[PDB]
Amino acid sequence: SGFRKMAFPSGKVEGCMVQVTCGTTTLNGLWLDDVVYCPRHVICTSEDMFNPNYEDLLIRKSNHNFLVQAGNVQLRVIGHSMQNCVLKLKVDTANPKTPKYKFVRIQPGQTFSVLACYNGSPSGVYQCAMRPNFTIKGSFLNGSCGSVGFNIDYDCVSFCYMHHMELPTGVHAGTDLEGNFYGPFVDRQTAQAAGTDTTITVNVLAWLYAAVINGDRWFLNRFTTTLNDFNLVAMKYNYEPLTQDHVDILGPLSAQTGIAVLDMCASLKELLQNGMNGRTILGSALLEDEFTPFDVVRQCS
Amino acid sequence: SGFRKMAFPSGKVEGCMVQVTCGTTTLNGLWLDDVVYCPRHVICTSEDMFNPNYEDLLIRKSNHNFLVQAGNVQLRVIGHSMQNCVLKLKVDTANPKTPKYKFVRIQPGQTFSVLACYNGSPSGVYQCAMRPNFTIKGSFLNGSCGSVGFNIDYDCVSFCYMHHMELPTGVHAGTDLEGNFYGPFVDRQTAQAAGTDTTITVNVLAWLYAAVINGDRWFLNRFTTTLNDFNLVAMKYNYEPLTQDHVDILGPLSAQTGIAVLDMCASLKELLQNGMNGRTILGSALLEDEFTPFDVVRQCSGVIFQ
Repeated sequence: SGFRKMAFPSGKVEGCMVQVTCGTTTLNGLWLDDVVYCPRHVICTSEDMFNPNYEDLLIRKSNHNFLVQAGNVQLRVIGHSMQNCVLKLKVDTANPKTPKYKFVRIQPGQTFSVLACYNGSPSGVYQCAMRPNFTIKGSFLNGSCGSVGFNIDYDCVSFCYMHHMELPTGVHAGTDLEGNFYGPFVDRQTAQAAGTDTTITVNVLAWLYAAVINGDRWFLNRFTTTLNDFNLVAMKYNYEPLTQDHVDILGPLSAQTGIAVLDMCASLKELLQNGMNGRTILGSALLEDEFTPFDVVRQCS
Repeated sequence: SGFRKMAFPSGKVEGCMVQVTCGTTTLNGLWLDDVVYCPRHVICTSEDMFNPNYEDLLIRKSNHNFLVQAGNVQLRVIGHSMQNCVLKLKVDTANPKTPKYKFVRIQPGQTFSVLACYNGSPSGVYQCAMRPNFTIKGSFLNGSCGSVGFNIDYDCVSFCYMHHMELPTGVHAGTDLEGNFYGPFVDRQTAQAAGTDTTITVNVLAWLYAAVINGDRWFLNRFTTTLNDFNLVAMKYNYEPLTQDHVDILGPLSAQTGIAVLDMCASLKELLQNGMNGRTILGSALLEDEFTPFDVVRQCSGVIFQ
């Protein structure tokens, strides 16, 4: 029993965190085999941050300019290649603590753990959700650039995110492990607009199934609705339209509780129109959407 | 920028997690040096749990009856003892991944990170707080007994909690790493219940300091209430009694935000009576009491303009 926001054990990822130093700019790096992945703006100083020419800034840099440090040991760079917004640095040692990794790009609505690092040392770990506008409700202080987002499938660490820049609107922009940014963001410290943040419909429906499993069920009603009728209300409260693919994902959650997918939608519809009237679901008065259907299965099986 | 509930990196604790099997029972063990610590009920059957006599039951058990697995590798048991509700199993190999450690007994209200484990394998990590009634609102299932709670004091892992059982309300109870339970609980299959839970005062205060730092300040007001005046309102809405030493802990946050400790209490008093009216603080309709001032300082950093 109990429903908690849970991060994946960060241990495997911890053995990959190094401190990358280029002149005055120092950030975090991901040491996988003999390659150190870090945001390309490590070559840039507090000067270039407004409008930097990355392709021209790399020209005035050599292997001796980069100072990769694996804790106490000072690794030596033997090659530099800038792919998209990430800088790949080849080193002498092919990391002994390398886990069975893979690089994937997470879709909006999906979740991952973030291991926050400061000066190459892991600080903490928390669970994040990629918002539909491609932003993350995170916590990044000065020196967290290079921190990675990941998922764990038994022994395989799937890397999906790397922190690059702090959004002025409080939010946080970053790239996948191949250097491609999420959303309409670039690695320049300029006024960037995040956009409109819609509530993930399928993640709230998955969270409602977890409340039923935990005994909390004061929100259950006799009403029932169809896909087209429920979607009308979704476009009024900033919610995503539920497709047939979303219903197929909510399979094991519907079979475990017993409540049908179309019947649960009516319980959600009444809580948005009327409200919660001071009562709480799973220890919270707000509809939580940072929990994918796979996150609910992982914790209730 | 930003403010999230954050667990400690669990890496150093994952290297100590083992699977402990005694007869039919399987739970988690904490392998520190050449000793494995686990809940002593692993030696009981479901039948023994109705009225266990752990001393006599441990007399009938020997080293061969304890299968300790460090993943797929097996550790030979060369000794067994009992210290309160924890079973200590001596093994033929010291753990190479043993970090700097100490056993501490946290007070209620304090926080720690939990590494939930199933059959010796870590599944996830979350940030917990010891509730006033000595229970924790965690997320444990069958196979989680022996999952540990900890804090990381820069290089030293302070182990403070071991999971033993779950109560009828879905809340969890456990011991410290010395075997002493937290609360009036016992490792016995009998009727037990958590009791009356209250809201942590010093923790809700610190959370309001963190919201001011992160922009949110619509809940602030020109009111100013005294130490004993606020304590009268606190016992009405189920809150902890605020002491002078509790206010001294809120010192760096008061000096950083420039909001006196009694001024934040006055703003909190209005939030208890009037409410939030739908408007949220840090994206939360309820007041959060799982963040101690120490966790807020650690995340918000801050500068005191002396």
